[PDB]
Amino acid sequence: VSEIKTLVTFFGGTGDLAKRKLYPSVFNLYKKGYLQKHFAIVGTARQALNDDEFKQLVRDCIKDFTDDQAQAEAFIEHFSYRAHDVTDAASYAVLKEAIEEAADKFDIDGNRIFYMSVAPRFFGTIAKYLKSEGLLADTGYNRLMIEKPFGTSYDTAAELQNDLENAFDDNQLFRIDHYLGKEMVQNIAALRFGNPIFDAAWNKDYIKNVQVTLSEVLGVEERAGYYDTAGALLDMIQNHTMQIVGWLAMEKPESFTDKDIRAAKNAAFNALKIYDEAEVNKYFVRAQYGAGDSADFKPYLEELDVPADSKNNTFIAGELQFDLPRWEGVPFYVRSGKRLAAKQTRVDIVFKAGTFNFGSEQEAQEAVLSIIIDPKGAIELKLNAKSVEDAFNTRTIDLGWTVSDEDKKNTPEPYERMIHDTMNGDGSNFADWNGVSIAWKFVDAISAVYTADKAPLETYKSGSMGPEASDKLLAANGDAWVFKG
Amino acid sequence: VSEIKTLVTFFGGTGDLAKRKLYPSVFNLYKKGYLQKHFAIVGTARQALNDDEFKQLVRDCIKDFTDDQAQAEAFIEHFSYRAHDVTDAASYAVLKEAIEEAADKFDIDGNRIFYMSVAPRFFGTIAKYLKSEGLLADTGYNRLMIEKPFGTSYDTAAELQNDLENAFDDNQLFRIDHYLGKEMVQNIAALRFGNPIFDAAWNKDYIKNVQVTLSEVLGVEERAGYYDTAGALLDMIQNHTMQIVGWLAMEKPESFTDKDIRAAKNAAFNALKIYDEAEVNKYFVRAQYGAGDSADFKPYLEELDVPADSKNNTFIAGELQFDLPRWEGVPFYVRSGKRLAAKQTRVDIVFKAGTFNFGSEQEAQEAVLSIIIDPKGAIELKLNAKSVEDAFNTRTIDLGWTVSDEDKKNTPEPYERMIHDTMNGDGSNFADWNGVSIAWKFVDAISAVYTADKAPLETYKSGSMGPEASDKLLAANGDAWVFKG
Repeated sequence: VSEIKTLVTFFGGTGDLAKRKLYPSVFNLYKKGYLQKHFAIVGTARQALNDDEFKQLVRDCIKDFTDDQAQAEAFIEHFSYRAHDVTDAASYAVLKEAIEEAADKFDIDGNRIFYMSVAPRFFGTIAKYLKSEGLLADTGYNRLMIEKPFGTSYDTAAELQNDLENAFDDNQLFRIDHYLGKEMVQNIAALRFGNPIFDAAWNKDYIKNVQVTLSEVLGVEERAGYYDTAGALLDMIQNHTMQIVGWLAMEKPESFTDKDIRAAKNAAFNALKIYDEAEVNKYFVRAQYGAGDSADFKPYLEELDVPADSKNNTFIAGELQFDLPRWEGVPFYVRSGKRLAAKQTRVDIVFKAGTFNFGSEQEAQEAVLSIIIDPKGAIELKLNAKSVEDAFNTRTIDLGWTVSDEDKKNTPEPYERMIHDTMNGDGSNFADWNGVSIAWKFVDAISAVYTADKAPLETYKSGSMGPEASDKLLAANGDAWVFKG
Repeated sequence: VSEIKTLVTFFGGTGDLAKRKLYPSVFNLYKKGYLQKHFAIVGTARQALNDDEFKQLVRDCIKDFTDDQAQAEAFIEHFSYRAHDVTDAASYAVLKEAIEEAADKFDIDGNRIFYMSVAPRFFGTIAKYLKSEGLLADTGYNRLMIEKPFGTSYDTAAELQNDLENAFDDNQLFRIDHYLGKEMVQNIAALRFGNPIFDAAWNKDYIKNVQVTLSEVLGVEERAGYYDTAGALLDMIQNHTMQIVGWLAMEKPESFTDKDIRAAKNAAFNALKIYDEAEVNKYFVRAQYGAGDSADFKPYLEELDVPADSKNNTFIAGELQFDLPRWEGVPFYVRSGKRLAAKQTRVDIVFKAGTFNFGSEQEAQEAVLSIIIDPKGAIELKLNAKSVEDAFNTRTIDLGWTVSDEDKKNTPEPYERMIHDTMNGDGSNFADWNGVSIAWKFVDAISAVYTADKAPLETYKSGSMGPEASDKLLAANGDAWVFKG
């Protein structure tokens, strides 16, 4: 494989994300051979660490993935560290020098990546300074990887965006959503555009409805401080869920390049219907988990650091609608929540049942294409066939496929994908501004009615699949969730 | 279950088919509760057997199909036997009498089924006398189950047809082909018409070619006497293969009633291209098996009873063409033979590859839907998805399904399915005159050039999938056998 020549600077280089996700990913790119001699990693944070202490930190964080000592040592010598106060303009001069020193040491020509893994208050500030203090390279590329969240409403986001646009063009910005980095999620376009039988049926004439489910068995754990102000709505729906929908609802692109893909996705989002108060009430459900069946499952209000009057949503179920011919009348059902029956990230495409009557007791039911993303990749197709009875009758059978052991071992972890893609300058698995702005516009309309408490807050017992209102939502259209736990 | 009131007479009631399959099947119908009290089975052959030894013959045969010995005995009590010579009109009175006795003893009002399980030469005769000697019931129905509808030649076949329509009404004729009775063959229509995504692609816009394979590992064994003049052409192609093609190539029927199904099938059969001499040479391959790698897999010309000059075909592969708008340009490849790599009856529908450019190393390949009929039922769908590599690329994966233990344990045997259907007077799974007629004309066109030795006789290693001329047939259209052995 060809060598990738880059200089990566991590803001927030001592946080857990960097320690357990980022460095090991970068190390993998090294093992694979993409990273060879012309590369350097400059870590930065507020604590007073130094080069020796940083290399040691890195060494410990990748010890579990090392083949041999020499390999780790060779890798480690490409890192350097600079303590740095993101608000201090002068501090940037120290960083600029570290970067230039590293660029000279390993002969790196531009190609800089700045990874922001710090509190979001600093996103705009760091951006402006990168330009001011002359940290941006004069040749090669300059790219910014921005960690979640990306604002907390359309306003904050737009504001963030405006700030970012001072030193970067939208196509150099890489907003991170690790679900877009999962292998199975990337199989969607292949399945659809690579098989005419599905490609031709990916529209309102064959699809009854689309279902997206991101369910977790865990509760609020120990992140109540942050979660209580975000809820399933901002933590799971606005970002992960919406971006998966984008892959599903997209129009057929001119070609498979990042530019056409985003264009194809943007056309769908532009057709997304934004709701008013009555509609949010009609099409969405918000709930909070109650007690379960064991002394481990406390109702949400009894969790650590959760205010006693909390009206936060730990579960959201809703219907999206697209004003594009392709999707006329096909509801996209979306759901995500904590304390549900199982851990599962999946997509289920329910096809309209056939009208040909066999004159049997059980006529043809709806076929279903299911793509399981988490916990283990699997694809299943529920099809109508003949029952094993004396009189002709139909039944539903499931053809299945699941990742092999070899598939698992060769699957790159999402952060490796993202970093590698950013190095290649491929925007295929990243959302662009148009996509993010629409998601915010859509979600704001919902939040607005929630904060004003203009919609019920349902309960559901820990261990189920949500409030009964969730089922009632699909029932109105003669639909039902295919995954029942 | 409802009790079925019927009287079934078996001509050839001491032959292998009766012993091994007919009797055990009727028994299954009894155990399942369809056959309760108002029923009788009258057997008949040349040999002078008495009620005791005949009942004993049935007992020996359903012995391993009985759980409770009591139900066995209770079943046995409904049988009666009469020695009878089919050619002597006089002895039909003995039969006629026996029939009436059993009818009055068990209170069966008409509803007679006559199963002709004897050599074909006798069918015409038995039919005429059934009407002549007044064996046909007064009230209820009268139905004929003809074991070998094709007869031994188009002429005799046509002749028998003549006799039958001049004495019986067509809805009383049940032309047998046990393959139509196989559970998986009956799933084909359910899969196609029961699923819009498949129903809509069942034509030339999506299908590249259809393959039908009926392979066997055994050689001629101890049937050289019959096989040497029949060959795979008459033994497997003319009958079983053709009936399967029928289910595949049929047009979409108006409804799922046997009348519309037959019309739909016939639209395909009448559109089948019958070949002249040049075309047989172009589209068909005949071959005879040579020695295998192992020891006792000797060449066909060395089997104990095969004449030195034998030019018999133990393998046929060919291309069928239907002149219907939905099948324009799609070849139907058929192959059947002895001493091939494995025992298998299956259909493989190859879909044209998509044309979407992913910009990958491996673009989309052809999807394939496979229906395994023997040894065990299975349905597989090879689809294009994403490979597990750093760069985006496609690969084919296989979604599969196979019959469960419960399914195969509740699956009726072909003969039970057929007898039951005849009782119900349902002709959907039986061959009709037009299909039988066409199959004959089709085959006779091929036999003519073969008996005139105007086409080559290929050789193939026993244990392989046939001569390479079989692969060349498909390669001419850029196709290849999916089943590799």
